[PDB]
Amino acid sequence: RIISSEVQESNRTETELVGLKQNLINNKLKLMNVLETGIMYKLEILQEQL
Amino acid sequence: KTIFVEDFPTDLILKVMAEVTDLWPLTEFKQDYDQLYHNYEQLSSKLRF
Repeated sequence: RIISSEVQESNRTETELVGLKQNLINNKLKLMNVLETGIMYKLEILQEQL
Repeated sequence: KTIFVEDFPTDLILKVMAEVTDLWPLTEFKQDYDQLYHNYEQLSSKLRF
């Protein structure tokens, strides 16, 4: 009972938190993509044209 | 590279707004399109000849 309801349930919650961590990391990578190769690239081209 | 709306030809913008008035034919929009298209074919077309 300790293993299932407490230890393995804690393991499941930890795995869900790790999945959320990976999703946040992926979102961060996408945001740096939209920033550097995007919004700052757009800033560079806008500054070039200006 | 970024391209402004004005870089697009005036005829295409006029066609877009004509389509807009086709899908929203209410009397104020229709009259505005009539006036603006008359100004088109008068001023810009006179300039075109």
